[PDB]
Amino acid sequence: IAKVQADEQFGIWLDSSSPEQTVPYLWSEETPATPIGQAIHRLLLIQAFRPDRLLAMAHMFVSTNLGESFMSIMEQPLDLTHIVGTEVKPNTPVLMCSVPGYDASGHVEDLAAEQNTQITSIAIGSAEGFNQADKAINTAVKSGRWVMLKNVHLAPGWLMQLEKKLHSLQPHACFRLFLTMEINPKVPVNLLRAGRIFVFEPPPGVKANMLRTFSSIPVSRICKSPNERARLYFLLAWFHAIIQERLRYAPLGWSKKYEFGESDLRSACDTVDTWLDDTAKGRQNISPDKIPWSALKTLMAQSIYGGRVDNEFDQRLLNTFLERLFTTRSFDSEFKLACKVDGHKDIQMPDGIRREEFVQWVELLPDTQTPSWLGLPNNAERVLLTTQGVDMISKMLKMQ
Amino acid sequence: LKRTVENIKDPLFRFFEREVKMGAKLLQDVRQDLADVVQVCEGKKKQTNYLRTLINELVKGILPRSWSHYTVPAGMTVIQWVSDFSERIKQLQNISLAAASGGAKELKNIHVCLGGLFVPEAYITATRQYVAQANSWSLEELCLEVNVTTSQGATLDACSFGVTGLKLQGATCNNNKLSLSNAISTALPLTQLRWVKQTNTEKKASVVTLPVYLNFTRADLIFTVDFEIATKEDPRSFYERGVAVLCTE
Amino acid sequence: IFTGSADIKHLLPVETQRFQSISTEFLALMKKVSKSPLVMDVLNIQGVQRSLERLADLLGKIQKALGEYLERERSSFPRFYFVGDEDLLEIIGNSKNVAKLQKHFKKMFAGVSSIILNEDNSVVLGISSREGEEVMFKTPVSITEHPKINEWLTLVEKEMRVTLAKLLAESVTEVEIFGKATSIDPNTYITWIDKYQAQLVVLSAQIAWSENVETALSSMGGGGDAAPLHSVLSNVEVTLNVLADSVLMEQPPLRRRKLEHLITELVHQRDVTRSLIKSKIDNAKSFEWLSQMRFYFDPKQTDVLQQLSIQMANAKFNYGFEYLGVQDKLVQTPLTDRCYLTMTQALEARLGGSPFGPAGTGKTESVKALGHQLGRFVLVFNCDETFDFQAMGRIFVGLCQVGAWGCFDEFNRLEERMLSAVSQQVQCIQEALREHSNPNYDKTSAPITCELLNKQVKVSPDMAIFITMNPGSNLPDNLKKLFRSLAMTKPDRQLIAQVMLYSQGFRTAEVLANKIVPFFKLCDEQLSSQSHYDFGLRALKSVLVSAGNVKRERIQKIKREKEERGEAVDEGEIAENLPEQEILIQSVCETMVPKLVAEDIPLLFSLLSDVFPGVQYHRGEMTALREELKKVCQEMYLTYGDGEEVGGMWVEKVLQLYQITQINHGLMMVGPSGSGKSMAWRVLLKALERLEGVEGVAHIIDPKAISKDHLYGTLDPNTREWTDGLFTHVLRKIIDSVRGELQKRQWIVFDGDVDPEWVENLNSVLDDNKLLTLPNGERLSLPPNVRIMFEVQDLKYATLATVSRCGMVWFSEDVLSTDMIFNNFLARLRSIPLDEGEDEAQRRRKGKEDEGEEAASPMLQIQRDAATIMQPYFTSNGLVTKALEHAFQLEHIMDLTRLRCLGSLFSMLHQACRNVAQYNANHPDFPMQIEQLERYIQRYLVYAILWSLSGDSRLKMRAELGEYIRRITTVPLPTAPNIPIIDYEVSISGEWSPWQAKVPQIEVETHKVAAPDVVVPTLDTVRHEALLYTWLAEHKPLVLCGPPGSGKTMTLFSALRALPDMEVVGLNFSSATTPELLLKTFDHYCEYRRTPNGVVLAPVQLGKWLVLFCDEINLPDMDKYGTQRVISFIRQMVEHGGFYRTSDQTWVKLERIQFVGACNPPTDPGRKPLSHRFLRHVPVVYVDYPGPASLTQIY
Ligand SMILES: Nc1ncnc2c1ncn2[C@@H]1O[C@H](COP(=O)(O)OP(=O)(O)NP(=O)(O)O)[C@@H](O)[C@H]1O
Ligand SMILES: Nc1ncnc2c1ncn2[C@@H]1O[C@H](COP(=O)(O)OP(=O)(O)OP(=O)(O)O)[C@@H](O)[C@H]1O
Ligand SMILES: Nc1ncnc2c1ncn2[C@@H]1O[C@H](COP(=O)(O)OP(=O)(O)O)[C@@H](O)[C@H]1O
Ligand SMILES: [Mg+2]
Ligand SMILES: [Mg+2]
Ligand SMILES: [Mg+2]
Repeated sequence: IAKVQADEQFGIWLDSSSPEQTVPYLWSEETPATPIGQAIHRLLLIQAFRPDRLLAMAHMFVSTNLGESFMSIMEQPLDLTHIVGTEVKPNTPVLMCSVPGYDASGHVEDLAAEQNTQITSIAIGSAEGFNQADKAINTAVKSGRWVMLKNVHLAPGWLMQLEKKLHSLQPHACFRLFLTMEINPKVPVNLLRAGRIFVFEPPPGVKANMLRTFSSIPVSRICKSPNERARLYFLLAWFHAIIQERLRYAPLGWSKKYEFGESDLRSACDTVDTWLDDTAKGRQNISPDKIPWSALKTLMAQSIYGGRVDNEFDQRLLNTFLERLFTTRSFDSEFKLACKVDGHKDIQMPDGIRREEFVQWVELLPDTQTPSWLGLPNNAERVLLTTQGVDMISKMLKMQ
Repeated sequence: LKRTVENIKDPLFRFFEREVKMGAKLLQDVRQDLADVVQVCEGKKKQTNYLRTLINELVKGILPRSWSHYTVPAGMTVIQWVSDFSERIKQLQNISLAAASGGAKELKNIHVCLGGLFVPEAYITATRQYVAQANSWSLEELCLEVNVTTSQGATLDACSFGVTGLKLQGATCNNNKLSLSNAISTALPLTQLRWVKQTNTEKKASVVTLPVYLNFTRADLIFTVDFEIATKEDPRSFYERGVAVLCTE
Repeated sequence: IFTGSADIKHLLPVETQRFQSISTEFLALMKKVSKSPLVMDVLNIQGVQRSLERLADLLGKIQKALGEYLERERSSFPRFYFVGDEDLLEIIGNSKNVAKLQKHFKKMFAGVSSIILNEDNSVVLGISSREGEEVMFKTPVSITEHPKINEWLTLVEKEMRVTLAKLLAESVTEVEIFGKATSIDPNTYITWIDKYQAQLVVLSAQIAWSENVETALSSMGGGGDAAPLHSVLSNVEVTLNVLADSVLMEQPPLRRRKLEHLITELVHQRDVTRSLIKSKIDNAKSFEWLSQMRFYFDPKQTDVLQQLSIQMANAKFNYGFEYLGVQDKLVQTPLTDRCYLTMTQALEARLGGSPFGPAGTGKTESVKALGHQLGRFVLVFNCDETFDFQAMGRIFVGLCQVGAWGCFDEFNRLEERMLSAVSQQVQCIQEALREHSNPNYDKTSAPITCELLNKQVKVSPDMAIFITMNPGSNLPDNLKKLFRSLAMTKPDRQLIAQVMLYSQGFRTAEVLANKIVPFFKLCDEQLSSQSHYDFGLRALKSVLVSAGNVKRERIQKIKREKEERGEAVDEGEIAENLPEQEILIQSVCETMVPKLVAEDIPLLFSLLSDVFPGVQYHRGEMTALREELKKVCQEMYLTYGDGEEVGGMWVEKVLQLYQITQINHGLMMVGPSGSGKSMAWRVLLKALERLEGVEGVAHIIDPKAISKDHLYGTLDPNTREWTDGLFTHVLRKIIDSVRGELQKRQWIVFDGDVDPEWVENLNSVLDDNKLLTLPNGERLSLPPNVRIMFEVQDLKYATLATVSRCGMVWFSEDVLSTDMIFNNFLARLRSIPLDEGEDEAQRRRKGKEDEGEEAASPMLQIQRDAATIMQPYFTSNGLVTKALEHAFQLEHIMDLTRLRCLGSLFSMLHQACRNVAQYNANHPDFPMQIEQLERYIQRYLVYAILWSLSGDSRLKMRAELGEYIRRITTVPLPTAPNIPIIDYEVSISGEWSPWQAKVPQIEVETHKVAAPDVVVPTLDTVRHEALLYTWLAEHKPLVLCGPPGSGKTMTLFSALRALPDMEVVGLNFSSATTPELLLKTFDHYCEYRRTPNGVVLAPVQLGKWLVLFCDEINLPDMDKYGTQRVISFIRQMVEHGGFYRTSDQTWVKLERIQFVGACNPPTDPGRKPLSHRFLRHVPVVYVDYPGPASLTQIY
């Protein structure tokens, strides 16, 4: 208390953007503390003063104990080449777990493409799929080939049987079995315990979300007449990003974590296609007034995205977003996708009328996304951070 | 609470009686479990399976499932739960003393923390019926008007009831008008819930409807409050920024 | 298969010949085996293995040939996929008996419950609904010209669709006149409504409105003037006014339902037109109009399935023209509008629908309503425990082949294996449906098929699968990408109530709805948590319908009164000067008050007054039944009262029970033990007997003293010999009416615990079907006079289905007052002589007032004097009542009940007056004077109070009760300084005398020193022996409880053997004890004799009473629903004085048979607490350890 009151720069520090890098001296001790002692004292000070920075301070603590480059490997992209070549045994399945809605089979598809190793990909879920899977597994174990088994979270008992089969089996030195999942509790514990696990999460952000959306949708689909179609998709893409990223900031963003995903995006794209085809009727260009904005807004607010929404305030928020984005004003040269961004300067919608122009505008988005992009206050991130910080401590209690 | 002939006719009394009936049972359960934990840690009690799992959860900080018979925030630790439980039971003792010595009518003049109550929506229902019974009004012709009073001990009208502990998320209420705020959360000093006769006057464009969520998880909706927008602020900004009211923070 | 129907042989002559040949060989083999049944002998039969292999091969071929024939028949008529193999075999086999096919049309079709035949069952003239609505085919289908069942049944379906299309065309042509009009004549409109079917009436009105609105919008597109939409809205309002005027009047039930459907339709149409006018739509392509479900009727189309198009937003379907009968139209709320939009969008996108939310939000009802709006056949699969998993694949193939819809009530209620399998089937069907959406597909040849039942089943594009879910959870991971979810979490109850009240004639529908919805929310959140409480949307709708009925009955009463007078009659005028709020509150009270516990009635009325201020509920006056009830209560010594008088609550409960009997055919009394249920329904039965003149007969059938097989009957699988159960025998005897059973009011009371095991067969009887289905196959129709009645204590182990199917009358313990029981005891004592048995028992009935028989016997005079002296102590605040409250304060070895103590007290007082009688008999010269008799009876009343209220209590609590009595009484108690009052006996004289004076000092011989039959008389022994003699003079099921080793068994046996005319039979009970033990005891020691009154079970030794000493009453184990069957059997045999033979199904009245029990405290391991309905009759005494003085004497 005395040091807090006596210090003059305490006010500027407590309001600083990154207080963990400039924690002042507020502890009394008989003999000067070692660097790890100062690190733990600053960790306590940050936890007391600025809990939102705790995670960052936690990193510094690790950096002061295990070196500045302990976590630096994780930010680098995963290199499956060496891991599959050396670390993984032939009889150890490579479990590739993604968050629900994300896919990880492309990683090993590219891995086998660059490794020049034949791989057979099999979609699991049907009995014919099971027979194809086990015959291909036998062929690969006797011939040293790679097997992909997609969405094996759909058959838990078959996963147990596969684990039992792999335990006794003696594969060839080049055999590799990959099993892709979406992280479900149904996955057997023995299969997870007896297999290398890789967890894949999408890169958070509006930019990455919109890039994924534009990649998933074919170019020819967006290129169809009228030329306004592409712009519609852009808005839709933006809308999708704006909600999915907002799901990260629940309960402030959305009152609960809804499953807004690829299914809603496909349904909305289909709705846009059908209604724009009905309106255009073969015309190469249609006026922005002629686009059925009411139809798109209503179908997306009550059917496509609003079906999952059960709260009336979440429905109100979805309606406000749709009424803000899907209007004729979105076809102006000065339309503002997001206002009061970072408190100064606001996102402007690209002037182009082609798909490549929209993808270029997405690729040149600044890498300084804040919750103001989503309409949230900029302090929302801090709240998320502090929640995570508390969460970390709770987890650290469970490891006691 | 001592139920009598006149007290049972009070909707507030009935609510408070149910609240204290739940709270006393939860108190006995938690206190007995903690006493068993103390006995085991002292070395005079053998670890049964339930005792072993309870001790494991308390050491790890996981909230025991046998506890929390009321609505609680998800994922909350044991320490937060016991602190909140102590505050709730202290509030229940205060309301019990008010009901026993202060009389039934004092339950109208006491300021109730909605966070402490297990079912605050039942409290809001009780208040509405109270007003309806006292004024001989039909229940459905009553609508809730919210008046945030910064004055200490603000006068309570016949249909105005005091509620404390309300937190405003992302907004500041000055002169009973909301302004967008970059602060994490602001505390409403004293909220007067006033049950007024419903009028067919059209709702203004400068009026925003805010949810009063039970806690920060925004999982239980208690009721809604109509507030007045201050300055040139769009209600869509309030909708997008997630402005709301929390019974407890 | 080949011995069930004769026509099966004609269908499969080769297979029948083959099976006949095999059957011959198999029967010869089985005769050979029966000659030498040893396994080694069978194994040594020459070539037996080869013969059995050949038989297995040939039998498999015939079974396959039969399966292929059934599959071919199913393929010819796809709706046959909705009936099982046995039902299908019945359908094709019984070709000549067309009338046997009428029981399967409900499974195959939507609203077709039967088909109407010609004179000789050779021409199908049309179809019929379950309600009774009929559709006449334009060109009748001739069975004779198309003898094959598949052929003529397919022609029936096709002619159904064609006739519906043509009748819809005619109805639309007629209703366009009403649409293009400014004043609809009520008579012409009602004639049009009567002419056409309900679905066609509603559909025609929808088509007319859609055409009018589209024409109006097309005109305003160029004109720009809102006049056409204003005209459309004015026409809708005029037709709504006509409909309201019609629905106030008295209409037939079918026309009433049509009017309600039309009102529900036109309210939505007026709402939509008002929205269109307000939002200023001028174009027919605006989404404000496109989002509304629109009907485009094209009568010139040759194909009936392509004549009417129903389009919502992008989606555009065709009317399937399936006869739906008279369905229940739903109020088209904004939630249901969103549901329609979302599900139609999913259907157009070839995705399934998944409405999710809390139960009771209208999810499956909305799905079914959307299916019926499109003219589709919707099958709702209840995913509870009663789910046909084995039939799911066949039903899925049927849905794919006929183009029907399939809804799952709550798909998450399925277990993991069934969930996964049905999810796989739904996934393959939905992938097949998705395969219809590819634009590159060749539409000329589109054989889209799915892998169902291990075969390629063609999927019709018109079918759909809906998966209703209840979160708290989500769709299976394979179905998540194939189904569109919709949050149906909060139904718009205010608008539902408003529209239904408007359709019932209420002018203030909106106000009453805005009152009744929050009121039902209040009751659902402010009434005690009770299982039988139901304040949901279904209950609200039923309340609104009942309120409409009350309004119409008030209107009819006023009209009849004016017709009797010289005043003119006007239905609208009567409706106007009429309180709707009072009718709504009356309906709410009449529906909810009988189900309310005593604590919730003040609460209900408080919440009511809160919502309805100043509106008071006045219960209907029933003076005729009230006076009949008063006469019956006087006859049966019961207490009667009006309103706030003593007995007023009981009388209102019996009136509620009467009204429930009037409304429902099955009903429950679920009051606690000793709350007046049995007396209520008996008194009501007798009062109805005297009032209406219809003879009343009751069949009390304890459902747990007998097994389920002995209750509903059983057939031997080996010999197919059918046996009638008790309930089935009673129902069959009533139905046959050999002695005018239909001329008598038959009430089948059950008087036993309700569980989901013996009520499963009763569910169809309690339902609106009123039919009992037997494992034999007989369908026993419930007669109108029969009333199934349950008298239970609680509903802890009762299904919600049984509760919902039955009316409810809750008899809270506050219904029966202690003063009422005291008055009953005093009246019985003053009226019924104790010594007289058969004599003066029927003389009570033969004498209306028993004039000249006041001095019937000296016993009667003695007990009348006793009642006169005991009157002051049996008052409202008398000694007995205060002592009873104090005893309630104390703790007892058994769960205390008021009536157990009261019955024990009454029996002790009966023994007191019998002691006065024996003293008078022993001293003829000196009759017992009034002063001495007063002293003795006061002292014995104190004695009986102590031994009845504190009999279960320990010695400390007996002393506490004695001290309380000493403090609160003025009768002279013993002046002992340090001796308990319970240690004293009341001698014949008024003076007390210590029990120790009656204890002799016996001497045991050298041997038998500790024999298991020697009992040393001690104070406890003689005291308890006196109690046994008292409570066995009245033949009560006396029970002694106490810690082990106290001496219960030896004292009971010694006292029973001391009685000369008493046969003691020891029946040691255990967890394996069942009523068959008691039946074996009766077979061993008693005989059945067919007296003119009926079967009587009496001991073989004449002039002796048989006592069944049941040593461990507590031990018999409870079921998984907590009930001891042998204890229920004993309770029936001590309450009703008899039981039912499981072989004859006849009532057997006990004679000269008693019961005595011993127990250890129920807190001991292995002992279960006895039911309160059983403890009511038993007097329980705590046999504690003898203590230092008694032990000192004995040893
Ligand atoms: N008045 C008595 N005279 C003689 N023996 C007695 C007396 N009272 C108790 N006993 C003795 O106490 C024991 C009582 O045996 P019993 O009558 O079988 O007890 P219980 O009450 O039936 N106990 P349990 O059946 O085990 O719950 C015997 O050993 C008797 O000899
Ligand atoms: N109207 C009445 N007036 C006076 N005494 C009554 C009246 N109704 C019942 N009693 C007394 O109360 C006793 C219990 O009533 P009843 O036999 O109808 O109970 P019940 O509800 O069927 O109980 P159980 O669950 O034990 O079968 C009767 O035997 C009678 O002595
Ligand atoms: N729009 C409506 N109009 C009239 N009644 C409705 C409406 N929506 C729901 N209901 C009533 O609500 C009840 C809900 O029952 P149901 O839909 O079968 O169960 P669930 O809602 O769990 O699927 C039904 O009895 C139905 O009568
Ligand atoms: Mg339901
Ligand atoms: Mg009874
Ligand atoms: Mg014994």
